[PDB]
Amino acid sequence: DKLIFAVDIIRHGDRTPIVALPTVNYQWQEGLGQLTAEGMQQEYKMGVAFRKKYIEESHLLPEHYEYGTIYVRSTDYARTLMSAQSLLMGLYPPGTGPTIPAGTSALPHAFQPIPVFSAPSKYDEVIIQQVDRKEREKLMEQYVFSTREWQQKNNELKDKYPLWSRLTGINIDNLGDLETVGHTLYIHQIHNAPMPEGLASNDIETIINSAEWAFMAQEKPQQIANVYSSKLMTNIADYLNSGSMKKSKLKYVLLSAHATTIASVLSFLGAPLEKSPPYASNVNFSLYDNGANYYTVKITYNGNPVSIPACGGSVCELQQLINLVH
Amino acid sequence: DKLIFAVDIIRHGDRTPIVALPTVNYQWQEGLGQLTAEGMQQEYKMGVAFRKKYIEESHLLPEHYEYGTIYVRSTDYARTLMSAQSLLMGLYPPGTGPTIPAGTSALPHAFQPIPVFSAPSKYDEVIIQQVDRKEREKLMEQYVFSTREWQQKNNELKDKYPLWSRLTGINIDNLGDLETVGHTLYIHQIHNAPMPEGLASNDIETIINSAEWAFMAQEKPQQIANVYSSKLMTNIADYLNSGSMKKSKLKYVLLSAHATTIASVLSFLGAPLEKSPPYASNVNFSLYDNGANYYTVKITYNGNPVSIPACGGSVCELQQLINLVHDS
Ligand SMILES: Nc1ncnc2c1ncn2[C@@H]1O[C@H](COP(=O)(O)O)[C@@H](O)[C@H]1O
Ligand SMILES: Nc1ncnc2c1ncn2[C@@H]1O[C@H](COP(=O)(O)O)[C@@H](O)[C@H]1O
Repeated sequence: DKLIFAVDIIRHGDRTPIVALPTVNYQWQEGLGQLTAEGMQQEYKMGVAFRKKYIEESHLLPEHYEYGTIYVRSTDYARTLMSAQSLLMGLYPPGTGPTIPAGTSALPHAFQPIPVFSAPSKYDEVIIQQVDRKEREKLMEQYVFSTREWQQKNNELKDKYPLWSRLTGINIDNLGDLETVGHTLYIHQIHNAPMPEGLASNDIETIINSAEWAFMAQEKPQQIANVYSSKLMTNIADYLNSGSMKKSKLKYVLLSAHATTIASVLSFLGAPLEKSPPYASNVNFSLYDNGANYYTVKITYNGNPVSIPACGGSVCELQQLINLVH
Repeated sequence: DKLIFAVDIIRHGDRTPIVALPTVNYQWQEGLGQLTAEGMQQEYKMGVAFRKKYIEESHLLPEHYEYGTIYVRSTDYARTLMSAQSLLMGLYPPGTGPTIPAGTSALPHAFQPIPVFSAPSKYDEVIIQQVDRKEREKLMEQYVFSTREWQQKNNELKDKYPLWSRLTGINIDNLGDLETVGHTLYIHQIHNAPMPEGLASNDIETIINSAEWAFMAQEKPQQIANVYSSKLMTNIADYLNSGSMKKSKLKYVLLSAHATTIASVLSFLGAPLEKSPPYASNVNFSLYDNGANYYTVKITYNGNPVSIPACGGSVCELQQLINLVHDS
């Protein structure tokens, strides 16, 4: 069994919060929504593991970056572009960069430039499907807000939304409003950033564990995942199909996505996540040739086999995967 | 007189041809139209120059990379993307990059990741204005192919187009077919790549110089420059207008464009070029604060004062330049 193509959806590394809490004065040094140094090392080390897997152990890619062989597309965010640059620095590190005729390295420490292509979210033909605000609310009310367990979570904390709106500073009427706050509190935890004064230790975990839950409840439904990840899955499907033909120089596609991208894909494959994708997460698609024209795709999420119902496990036949997309 | 904002448009570094010559057994290792080791080095050197100007001498930007202060935008190409990456290694070099709490560098050699934002040509609200090759033909037909200089040049050369077609292995029917050929031969010259056997040195030099000439003749007419450069120039005027207000952290915009971008921007401003911008060329807008709400914008090409007729010189007043842009 030979590795003849691979697709990596990754998440960006450790980041600053999107919103500041209006009752905490905390200057985030890196800015809002920005890759932290920790995040740069998280992605770099996932790059080294990729090097070991794709170049040392398999030979799927050469030792030094070659034209035609890899494609890297990011979303229209600083943090995914910078996560992508960090990771490729691990995949093709300094020492492997090109050199001028005379013989000395073209860039300091012989770093290797690799292009990270990208499009605005509204013009993205590869990763992101735009969906109108009004139409997501239509979907969200139908497949999620509707559900027994959404209702019951809301109902458990349908009275502390007053106390938390005051202490948080950003007002909370329903669980959806709570998601955005809990994620910011989670990041405050990781970086030892100050919490809203008066907010109980016990209430912190609640808002965090509730924010994760609610975020994941909105990816779980396959109907949602189909609207949001069809384009992306049609594209990965086609990449793998063209990989199987063994004509094209192209062996590897790296997509610099986020948590939603990863959770929407797995939910699409009928393996929705209970837990949030960590920083530096990857869904991986490995195309194997058995030498007898039996093309298999092994899908893994942070190293663990994903079990696709439509394939009865982590191994899909190539056409089984294309069918499941269609 | 303090510098408070700047915009650089750059051409990428040294590259391989777009089109190999089918009559030459020579293989470009980087791929077609890709950035070379020399080109990376050229873009890096300009980063050092930019660091010295914008960080050491000027204090426009800080010593270590700081959120919200720079915006880097590239066209939808490996060469422009890899050029910015390279330049940015000069502007914020290894040793200046972030450090984890344990205190080791977060990337090897303390490298400074800087995001290069981008859009495909047909989705690009900043740099490139998309013109279907149909509408380009009416512009050329109206403003370029109608000029006697264009038709004289073509008449001088067309008798040799059959011979050049065979020898280069590229179909040459008109002066514009010859432009790609001439660019490829120039690139062969730079890299000592072998020439098509029989193709006379005199003819090699005519084909190159005539290719350059037809290239710039297509960028020359201001009316052409208004179609391609209005959007990019409304954006550059807007970045500059924001800078005068001094509310934003933003101080520096890097646009990783190509020769067409540089030639078309100067043409838009009434200072069309005679000669193709060399690799790692730049056009620079520097916003100056006279100290009492009088903003000037000094415009240079490769460090040299561009003389804009509407401004009577290389220096415009900020609103005079915004009006010049709006005029189109
Ligand atoms: N741990 C989490 N808890 C709650 N929401 C999350 C979490 N991780 C990601 N999200 C959601 O995913 C969005 C984009 O994630 P990302 O760009 O990967 O940081 C965030 O704005 C949240 O809405
Ligand atoms: N010396 C030259 N001779 C002919 N065309 C040129 C020359 N320099 C630049 N160009 C044109 O500019 C196009 C794109 O510029 P760039 O991407 O900067 O190399 C080329 O494909 C040519 O049409």
